[PDB]
Amino acid sequence: HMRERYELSEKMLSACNLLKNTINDPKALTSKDMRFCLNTLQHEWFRVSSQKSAIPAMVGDYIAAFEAISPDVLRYVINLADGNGNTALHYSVSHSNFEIVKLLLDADVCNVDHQNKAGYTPIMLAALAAVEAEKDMRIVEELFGCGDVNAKASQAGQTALMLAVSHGRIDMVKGLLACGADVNIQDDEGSTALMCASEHGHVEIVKLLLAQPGCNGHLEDNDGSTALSIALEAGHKDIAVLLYAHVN
Repeated sequence: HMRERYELSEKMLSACNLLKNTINDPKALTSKDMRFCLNTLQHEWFRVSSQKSAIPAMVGDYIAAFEAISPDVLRYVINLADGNGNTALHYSVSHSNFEIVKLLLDADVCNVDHQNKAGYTPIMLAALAAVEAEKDMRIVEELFGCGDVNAKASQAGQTALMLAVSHGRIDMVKGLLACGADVNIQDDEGSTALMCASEHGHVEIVKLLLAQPGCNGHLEDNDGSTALSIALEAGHKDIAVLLYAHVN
């Protein structure tokens, strides 16, 4: 015999059925008694979906049960943000639970561009998540193609590309670039990805960024320095030489 479905609790079921009849009534949603219902939804949803040991089969059975109740209900519950502004997407990306990440994307209702209170999008978090297999990297690529890869974080104005380059992650950089990441975006300090790669001596990353059409190696940070300036100050000569040739 094959596996057994995970069912919604009777409490969760009526919480969802109540939301179904109420979702399109702003006097009801914003009422105090309705918050008791929304808290129940939120509590059990994050329980099953946003823990390191969240079971993908359980998240899949929950997703499908929400759909069957209503697509409005599915949309509402998937996009719940906790007190930190974190959705299930944020959490399952950051915990490297990529099977769950795919289940969420396949529902086609996620707001992939929502930034938590710390200022980070799911794409940004993906650039920092561990990826141990090619199948997981494909799921991360699919996430990049769903949302805005060029969004700027609240902290320091950093993009996903800058975070990837900052930890020397060639795999992420290639994926981001393939999904139309803009290499010329500057952070609050005026720095680009190319300048970051140039400071840390990531030669291969520098080549990947210089190869992108429209790469502007003449840009300066707020101290007036270029990528070339920065490479030379850090003692990375081979990069400095590359930078000179491809800007001139």
